[PDB]
Amino acid sequence: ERDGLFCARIFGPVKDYECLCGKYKRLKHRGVICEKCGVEVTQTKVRRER
Amino acid sequence: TPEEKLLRAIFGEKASDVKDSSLRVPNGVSGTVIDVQVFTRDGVEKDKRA
Amino acid sequence: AAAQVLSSVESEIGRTTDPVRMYMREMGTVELLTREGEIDIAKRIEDGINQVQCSVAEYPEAITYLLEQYDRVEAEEARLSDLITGFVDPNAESIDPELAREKFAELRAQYVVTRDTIKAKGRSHATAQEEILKLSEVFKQFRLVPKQFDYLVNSMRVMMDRVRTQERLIMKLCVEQCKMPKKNFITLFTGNETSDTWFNAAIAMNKPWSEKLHDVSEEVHRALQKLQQIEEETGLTIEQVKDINRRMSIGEAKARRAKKEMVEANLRLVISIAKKYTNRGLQFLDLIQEGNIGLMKAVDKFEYRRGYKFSTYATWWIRQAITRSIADQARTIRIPVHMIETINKLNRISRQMLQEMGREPTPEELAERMLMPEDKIRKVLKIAKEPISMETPIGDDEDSHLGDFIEDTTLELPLDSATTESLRAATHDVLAGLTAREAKVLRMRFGIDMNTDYTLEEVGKQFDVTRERIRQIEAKALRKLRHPSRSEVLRSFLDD
Repeated sequence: ERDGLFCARIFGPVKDYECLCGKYKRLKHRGVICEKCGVEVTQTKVRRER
Repeated sequence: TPEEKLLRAIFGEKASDVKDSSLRVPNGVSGTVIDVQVFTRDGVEKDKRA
Repeated sequence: AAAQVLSSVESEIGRTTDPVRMYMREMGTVELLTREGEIDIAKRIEDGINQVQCSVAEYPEAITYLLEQYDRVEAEEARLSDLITGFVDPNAESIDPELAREKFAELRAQYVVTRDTIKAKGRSHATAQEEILKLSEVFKQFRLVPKQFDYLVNSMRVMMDRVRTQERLIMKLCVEQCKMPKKNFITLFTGNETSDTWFNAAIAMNKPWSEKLHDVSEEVHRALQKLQQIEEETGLTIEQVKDINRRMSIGEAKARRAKKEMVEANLRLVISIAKKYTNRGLQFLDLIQEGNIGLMKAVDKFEYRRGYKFSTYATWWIRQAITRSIADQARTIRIPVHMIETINKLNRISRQMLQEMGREPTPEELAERMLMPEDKIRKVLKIAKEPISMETPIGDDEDSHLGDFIEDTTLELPLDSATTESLRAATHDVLAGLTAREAKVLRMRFGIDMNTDYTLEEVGKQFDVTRERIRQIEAKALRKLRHPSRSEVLRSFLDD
């Protein structure tokens, strides 16, 4: 869920360089902020510290 | 990574969507197979094995 | 009147923190009401609702806002939406536009014959007062569905909050600056209501405490300009609006104390119907709270002319509340209500089939009976499963618990990272061994040592206009890299 306890917008991305939307793959997209789910494309192991 | 994609472009292996998830023994203690028992499904065809 | 028993109870209680005993010791004060005793409570609810509706009907611009909303819903030539269903639907002591015309023509006629006679001989003339009372008796015939009715009540609430906010701002600024007593303030605020003649009278009275007034007058007779704007937009006096608001407060307070007396005498029906619905789905205090919310929602829509008892009508609402509470979360995951309904239906059919036949509920007979496809039955039987907790004591000792046998697959192997670090240096040595411009093309083509991978048009805009020569360079690079002597160290990396 977007506003959830296991969310990807606030509580860290579940995968590296990938949105909750499932659209912002294909790594060429760098540093952009999504308009549907709003997940910043960062590296892994950030989910444990947010 | 783009290095492995460059290797795929040079050598030319398609690498289709079939994973190698066969049953392997981790640090396999060798020996002799006694008997193979296979369960079947009421809806799925048994397909020649049992 | 019952605290003397509760004091002797709490003298025995050794500080019990459990809210169940606490709840059923605070709710036991009010005894059971009689059968015909709530008829007078319902009549007080009737009197309060009628007083609030008379306070709305005495407000003259409610018809103006209603005609404005009716013009906005009538404007774009074709509407049969859900907003039209929120309108009147008049009750007696399926909506067509022909009856709307037939019942709104005389309403528009009374509006245009009432608006033109406002300036005739006075603001509160007796013939004009009879015309306002006649327009109010016409307006009380058509009563709204409470959605748009509560919308207009909220609009009147916002207008009242604006008027009382301006009046409170004036009063608090006067008390903060000049410190005026209420005896010299309330009389002038009741009497004058129009101009600054009370201000000139306060100047004409000597009153040496009022000498700190000239540096604040530029806000004093600026805050009254907003009241002049309100009187220009409305055309009403302050005292009549205060009387209407006081009658509306009384009509809300009577129904409020009636709801208090209803809930304090019917918490025990809620707990009696709620203690039989405690089948271990969730902790029952939330069920008690949801039953109280369902009691409130059943009291808010209770009728008197039916003649039946309130418990039969409230039972369906409180069972709906308990049903949506037990189907709201019900797990650690989110499952919709219709899925819970289908799972309960399949469980009852499987239980009846195991009772009749005597063996396991095979889903083929369920698919033949309920005419459902078999894969849908497999999907419903596969999704419905409760998750397992994170402790799960397996052995007898306190050593075997979880945090074991479960691994995380995100952390990958160090050997793969070592082969990646060797492959990086290998491709760096391959690109260094070739031509430097070939190395720059192979780096900026597929994204090696760059952030983004440039397309063919972007490489054409950067390096050179000819794009077929770039493909010839790529083909020559592939022909030079198919040689095994330059890729013998890369043939071992082919299996990965």
